[PDB]
Amino acid sequence: EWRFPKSTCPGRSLQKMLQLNPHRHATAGSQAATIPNREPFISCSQDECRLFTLDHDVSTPGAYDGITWEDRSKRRRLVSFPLGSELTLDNMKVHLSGWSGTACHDGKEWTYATVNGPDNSAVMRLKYGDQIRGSFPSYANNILRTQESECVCIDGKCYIIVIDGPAGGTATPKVLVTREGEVTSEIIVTGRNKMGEECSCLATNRTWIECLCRDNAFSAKRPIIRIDTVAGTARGYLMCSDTYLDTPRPADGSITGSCETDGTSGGGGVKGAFALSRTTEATTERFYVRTVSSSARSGAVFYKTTDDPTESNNPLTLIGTAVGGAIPMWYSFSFEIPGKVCDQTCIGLEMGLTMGHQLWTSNSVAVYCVIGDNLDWDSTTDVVPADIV
Amino acid sequence: EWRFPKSTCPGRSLQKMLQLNPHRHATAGSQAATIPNREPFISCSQDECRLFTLDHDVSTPGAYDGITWEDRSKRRRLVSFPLGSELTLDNMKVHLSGWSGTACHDGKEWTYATVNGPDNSAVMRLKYGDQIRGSFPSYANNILRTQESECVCIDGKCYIIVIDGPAGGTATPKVLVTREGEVTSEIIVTGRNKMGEECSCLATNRTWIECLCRDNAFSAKRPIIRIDTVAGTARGYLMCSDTYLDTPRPADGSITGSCETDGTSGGGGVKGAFALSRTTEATTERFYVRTVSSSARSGAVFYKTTDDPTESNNPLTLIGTAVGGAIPMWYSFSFEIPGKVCDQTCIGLEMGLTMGHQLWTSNSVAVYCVIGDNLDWDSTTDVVPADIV
Amino acid sequence: EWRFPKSTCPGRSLQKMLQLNPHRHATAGSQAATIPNREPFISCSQDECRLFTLDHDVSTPGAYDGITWEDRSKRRRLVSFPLGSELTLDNMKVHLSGWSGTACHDGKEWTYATVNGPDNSAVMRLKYGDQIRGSFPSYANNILRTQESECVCIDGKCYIIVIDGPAGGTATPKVLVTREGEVTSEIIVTGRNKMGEECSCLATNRTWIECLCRDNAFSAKRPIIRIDTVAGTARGYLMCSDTYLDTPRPADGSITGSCETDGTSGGGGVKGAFALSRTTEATTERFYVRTVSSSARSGAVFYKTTDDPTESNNPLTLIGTAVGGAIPMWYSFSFEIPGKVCDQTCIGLEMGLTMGHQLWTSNSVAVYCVIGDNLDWDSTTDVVPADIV
Amino acid sequence: EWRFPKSTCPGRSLQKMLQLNPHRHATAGSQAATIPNREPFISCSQDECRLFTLDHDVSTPGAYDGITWEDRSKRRRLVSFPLGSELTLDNMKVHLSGWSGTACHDGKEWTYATVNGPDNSAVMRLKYGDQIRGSFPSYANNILRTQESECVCIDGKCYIIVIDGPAGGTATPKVLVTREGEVTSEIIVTGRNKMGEECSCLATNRTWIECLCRDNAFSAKRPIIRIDTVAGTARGYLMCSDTYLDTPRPADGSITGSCETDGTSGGGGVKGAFALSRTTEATTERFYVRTVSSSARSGAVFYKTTDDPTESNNPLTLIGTAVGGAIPMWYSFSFEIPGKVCDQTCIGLEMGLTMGHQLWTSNSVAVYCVIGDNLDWDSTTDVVPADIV
Ligand SMILES: CCC(CC)[C@H](NC(C)=O)[C@@H]1[C@H](O)[C@@H](C(=O)O)C[C@H]1NC(=N)N
Ligand SMILES: CCC(CC)[C@H](NC(C)=O)[C@@H]1[C@H](O)[C@@H](C(=O)O)C[C@H]1NC(=N)N
Ligand SMILES: CCC(CC)[C@H](NC(C)=O)[C@@H]1[C@H](O)[C@@H](C(=O)O)C[C@H]1NC(=N)N
Ligand SMILES: CCC(CC)[C@H](NC(C)=O)[C@@H]1[C@H](O)[C@@H](C(=O)O)C[C@H]1NC(=N)N
Ligand SMILES: *[C@@H]1O[C@H](CO)[C@@H](O)[C@H](O)[C@H]1NC(C)=O
Ligand SMILES: *[C@@H]1O[C@H](CO)[C@@H](O)[C@H](O)[C@H]1NC(C)=O
Ligand SMILES: *[C@@H]1O[C@H](CO)[C@@H](O)[C@H](O)[C@H]1NC(C)=O
Ligand SMILES: *[C@@H]1O[C@H](CO)[C@@H](O)[C@H](O)[C@H]1NC(C)=O
Ligand SMILES: [Ca+2]
Ligand SMILES: [Ca+2]
Ligand SMILES: [Ca+2]
Ligand SMILES: [Ca+2]
Repeated sequence: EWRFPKSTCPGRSLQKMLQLNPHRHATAGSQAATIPNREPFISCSQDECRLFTLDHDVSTPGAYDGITWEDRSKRRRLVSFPLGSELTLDNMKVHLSGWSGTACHDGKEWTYATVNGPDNSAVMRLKYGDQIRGSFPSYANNILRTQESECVCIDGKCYIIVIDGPAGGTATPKVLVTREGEVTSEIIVTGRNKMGEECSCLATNRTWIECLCRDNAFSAKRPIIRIDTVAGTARGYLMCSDTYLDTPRPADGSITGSCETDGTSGGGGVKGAFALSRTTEATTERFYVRTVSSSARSGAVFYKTTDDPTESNNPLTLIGTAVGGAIPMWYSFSFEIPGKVCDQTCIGLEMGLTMGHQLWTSNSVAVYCVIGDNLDWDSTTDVVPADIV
Repeated sequence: EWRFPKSTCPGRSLQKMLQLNPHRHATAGSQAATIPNREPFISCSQDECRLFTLDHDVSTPGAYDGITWEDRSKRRRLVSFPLGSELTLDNMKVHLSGWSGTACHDGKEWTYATVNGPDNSAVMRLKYGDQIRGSFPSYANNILRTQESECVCIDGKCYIIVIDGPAGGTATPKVLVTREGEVTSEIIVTGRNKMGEECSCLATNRTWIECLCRDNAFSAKRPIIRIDTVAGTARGYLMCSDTYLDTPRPADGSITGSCETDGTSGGGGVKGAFALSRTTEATTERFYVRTVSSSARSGAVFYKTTDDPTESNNPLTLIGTAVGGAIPMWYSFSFEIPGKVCDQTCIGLEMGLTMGHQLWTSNSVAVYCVIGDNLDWDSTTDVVPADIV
Repeated sequence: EWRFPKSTCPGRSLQKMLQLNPHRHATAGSQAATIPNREPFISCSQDECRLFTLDHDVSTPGAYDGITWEDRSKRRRLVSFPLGSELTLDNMKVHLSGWSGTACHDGKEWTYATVNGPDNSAVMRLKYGDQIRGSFPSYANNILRTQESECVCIDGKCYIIVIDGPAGGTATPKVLVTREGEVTSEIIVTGRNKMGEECSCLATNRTWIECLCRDNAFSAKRPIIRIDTVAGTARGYLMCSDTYLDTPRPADGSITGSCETDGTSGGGGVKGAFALSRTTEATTERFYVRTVSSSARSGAVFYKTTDDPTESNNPLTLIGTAVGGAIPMWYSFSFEIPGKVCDQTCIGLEMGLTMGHQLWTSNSVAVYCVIGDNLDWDSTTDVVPADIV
Repeated sequence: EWRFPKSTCPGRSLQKMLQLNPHRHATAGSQAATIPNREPFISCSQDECRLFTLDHDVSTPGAYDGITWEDRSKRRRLVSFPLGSELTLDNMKVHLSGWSGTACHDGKEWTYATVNGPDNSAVMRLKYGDQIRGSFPSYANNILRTQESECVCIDGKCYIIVIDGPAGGTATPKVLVTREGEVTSEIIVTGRNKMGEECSCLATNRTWIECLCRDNAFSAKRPIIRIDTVAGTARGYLMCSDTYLDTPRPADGSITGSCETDGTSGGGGVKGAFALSRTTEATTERFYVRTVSSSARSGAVFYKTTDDPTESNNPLTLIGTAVGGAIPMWYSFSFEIPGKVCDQTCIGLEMGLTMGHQLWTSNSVAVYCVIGDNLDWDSTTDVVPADIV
């Protein structure tokens, strides 16, 4: 009946599943209406996986595709594609207008959620199947926004992280608890809770969720939020490892102080992701990504640890380079593939493609999942934005 | 088994679901065969919603797309798209040739109905699943025509409003009662029944339907038709509110006399729509749309009331501007999304796009549904017809 | 379980269902890969109807589409489209290579059949679901060929008419009896059996089939073949009505002699079609089509009769002009839409489109079904072949 | 429940099913994004057949399609199409990144497998449904690679042939045994086991599999591998017939010595295929293909035998020319169509299309299945690579 977390399929590393690269088809002579997009992610039901992303109501090539750099507008929608379909106009399915998104399947229906509206009074609407069942207004009146990756559903209830407030300062996240798309409760995030953008969330066992977020103001350490779905509580932490996962970031280990010490820099950031191995009782290993560059959104490097990331300052263990440092690499996202026997967690990579500041902007998506013992290969795009017509 | 009206999902306002904007993809350099169309509407089964519209047997860009301004021809067909698929040639499904349309799902199969033929001897054909099961000839021999929005099915019977006669004068509507697409009875509309074009109809409780129509000859007040499906009776009214919903219209409240008093102007009009909240016994709130302009089809403004619209002359309560007054806004349509637990009603907006008189003509469709407490955002097209190639 | 003929849905005339017109989208500026084709027909299961046709392994516009006039080649395939999908490359489903085709659903699976090979040693292959289950070699070594319209399945067995031999002389048709695509018997056509091309076949009651064919050598009267599926017998007749249905043809009634008298002319011909009303015991009315012109394949006119067409020389009763006489009109085909309550028969029209002799060739398909009391409207293409790019 | 081999449908020859020829649509004026590809094959479930192939993350026409000659890269993916859909961008489904592929349905889910990574440390990943369940690293560190045709599943276990090592020398194949995509055992190939590339495998009865492979270093005779799935053993043989099936090859019968004698030449080769007739206990006839030319990959000729191909040096019996000798013909592949009553085996043909050395490269796929008594027709492409735009 309801989706719930199972023990994960055996795996000790990350290996490539697939890559979608629609703008390979947007060169001179090509015959395709490709869909430029940003903030992509994947979510799955027991029947299918889907690539969700935020579009711009436009295809490339085309005269209107110059707006694709914008973060928020009346054009953007949460749309999706069967996973493995290329990102073309005829493959696209529009779910909700809006400029920040999440989605997740509870075992019976999809919940889709976007934020729509002006920056000072935006509204999250939640769609369950075909109906808008939930509505959640801005509480801080400063760009209400959500994860840009899948939410987590356990036992008929789905858990969505939202935040509202200055992107350059204190902004308190909330956990929304939904049932059939209706917001039935809010969970207050206690502890280290002054930031937490764009959380990537995975169940750590049968009843707990862990979210890896972005602190856009205070620290190059990533916030971690843990949700006890049985108690209905959530607590914020700061990831303690010397291997800081955000971008930009200082040199590894150089932030002096306790685990929850911010560090001197910390302005800016990027959405990050992780994957894991777990039993029904505990997470046994975590897999992390960060950029190659400590200053720019370029490259992707995988790491792993069996330590508790909220407690240990130990460096993470190098797995290897999934995207070379010369290649733009922007957001990354967690997702889980539910199975009949075991579940599997994965990391997707937004390999960014852009002509420059306030010019055409999109991406290619590469997907790596927890399986095997060593990284198999790195990913490239072989797309030169100058060639996009 | 059969579709029947349930109590609606909680909601106290209208908020945006999504928007389809196919001709964003019809600019220079684009690679899409988009489908120019007019009179769009949405209807849903328990399995899916579909965007229905009347096409012109042509895609844009293309040499033949200059006929898309025509109301009636041998080219037009009732076609549909899965709701959320963009309006492209490969996504299109053709149901019936004809130039006026309606469709509705009874819980087992779709009923599709169009009027086809010459103006003086047109025939409505009704298709149930794959078979043409019903045929209804013109009775006034002057453009037999129907709702341009979904019909309503209750307990295995569907209810369709048709009209026939001068668009500039008295034309008596009829309610057709269908079963598996066969016209099994006609219901005579009593009361205020001298007009009633393009009705948007929704169940007001378990057994009654209310239709909001267009009086194209006599009044800027919209006719309302109520159907008792158990008694098999229908009565026409004139909407009494000082907030007149048709376009063009005089200033609010300025029509002197009783509720059913026509007013001095009233020539012309536009299809209108409403949505509602209801229990199994009664409608508890109604939501209405009209243009911003009192003379031109531009803008869309939402209103609400808990009054009986056939009795009270009270002004409606302003919800807000869904489409700015500088933006063309033509037809609007009601539809209902059936649910396993509750039903939901919505308003769709035909945001018109045209190069001018007897030139290329189509639209973008914006959808708002009953949910939340305040209007979230207004809709734009960002399509300049001059840019369509 | 198995498909079998039911009594037909009430109807006393022919009225338009829909029209597919893919090459409306093949003009300058258009963005569609349309599928030029000839010999189209429709067949249905209980789940869906499909438009079948013979393609040329090419789309229009395109450099190779100049071969589309050819009757037979190594390029042609039996392909199909969900009925109502337009005839574009992405909508197409290829079933079997070959240059003469038929298909029919037995209630469990599709049987598809084409003839493939050189003119003097062609082979019919029959595909049941995904497997080639049947193979039937040429017996007269002179263009083995079949109906170019749907076959008929009753009680798990399907009935296919084939012919082999000179198109300008005596060629004896055979009825193939298939089960799961395997040819399990051949039925010898007795009686008037010296010709019978391209039969359009419909059940006349629970156990009999009637086929309306083309005599390409001897007569402007159409051969009729009746199959008793219980006895496993088939007999050929010549349609007796003074209203001769083939093209070219002499003036009505001018063939002197008995019903089976050929008449002096008779060379050439065109595939024809009919529809009917029936109970489980008998056919109660038949509907026929022929061209407007008695010398050229132009126009389509509908007729009806309650007489036995193998016995009565009475003129048929005029229903009216479905396609004006200025419009090319080539093949027509019978098909049946099975229903849960009643079946429905229909006639489809190949409205031909061509640039001329040995130049680009295709069509638009218009569909009329048995329903209502009067013809509703005639069909046009509004496609000028000169405009096809 | 589980797929297992049934007795095959009656048939004594090979006859054409269908052909897919996407680049017919890639000429001047065309409107299609076609998918250039190599190493195509077909695999089927009980629900559908699919055309699998290895793409290049590009469509034709398009600026990037010049890489399509490459064997291995970070661009290639195992993708598939419903069998009968043409090979266009919107029809494509991406399964796994990688440059060598196989896939097979076990009755419940698809197993897809590709090799990904650098030549010296490639990794096979196996995807079962939506999850990566298996991972198998290179064991000889020299282009780990697999069949380029479907694997075989029997009783819930699937059998995949892999090889690793010098393509110009001794390279030992292994049989991987998978369950839900997990590699549960490896079977050592005994006997004649020093080579065995790109095996085409079919069940020979209820519990045994036979694979026809390519010896790329030592012999123009094809290796044959037989797997006893009950014992879990596999043995390699050399095909003994005087009719040598590889290309290039010496004149028939001219290799002096025993069945397992290599012969003096043998460098190079091409993937080959066979089909068969079988009961539940034994294979009763085998059907083979080889090129027309003994030196170039051109033409295709069918043969048959009732002898044991590992024992008898008798020449095979000529069936006939399926592809004329002037037409490029590269890989061929075996596949089986499972049925409710009987199974059917087939041979597919990669009719190669290329502009030349290190230039644009793709193919057309022709399919022949075991049915009938004589070859019906040969296949052509009628594609001139010079015309591809
Ligand atoms: C202003 C707050 C930002 C999040 C920390 C901002 N989010 C939204 C909803 O606008 C993101 C940020 O500006 C962009 C990025 O860092 O790449 C993407 C952008 N995200 C979206 N456009 N959805
Ligand atoms: C002449 C009667 C009119 C309805 C009041 C007319 N309806 C039809 C069937 O022609 C509508 C009207 O002329 C147009 C409009 O007002 O926008 C649309 C147009 N509707 C359609 N073309 N379907
Ligand atoms: C030579 C015998 C003819 C049938 C009487 C011929 N049939 C075939 C299989 O070639 C038809 C005829 O030449 C053409 C026509 O009359 O329109 C179509 C053509 N039919 C097809 N090309 N499938
Ligand atoms: C180097 C080993 C070769 C197999 C014997 C080589 N295989 C791979 C995985 O590269 C094949 C060979 O080079 C090409 C051919 O012979 O056509 C195809 C090519 N196969 C693929 N590109 N998948
Ligand atoms: C999941 O983990 C949390 C934190 O370690 C623990 O309190 C809880 O009991 C665990 N749940 C189960 C079902 O073991
Ligand atoms: C629906 O409303 C009508 C009009 O108010 C009323 O007569 C009827 O009884 C109601 N139906 C139900 C089931 O309450
Ligand atoms: C169908 O019609 C034929 C010919 O008139 C007749 O012989 C047969 O009995 C009929 N079948 C049934 C089931 O009535
Ligand atoms: C299949 O064939 C092998 C080899 O001939 C034989 O050993 C085995 O018994 C056969 N299996 C069955 C089920 O007959
Ligand atoms: Ca930061
Ligand atoms: Ca009016
Ligand atoms: Ca004739
Ligand atoms: Ca060799």
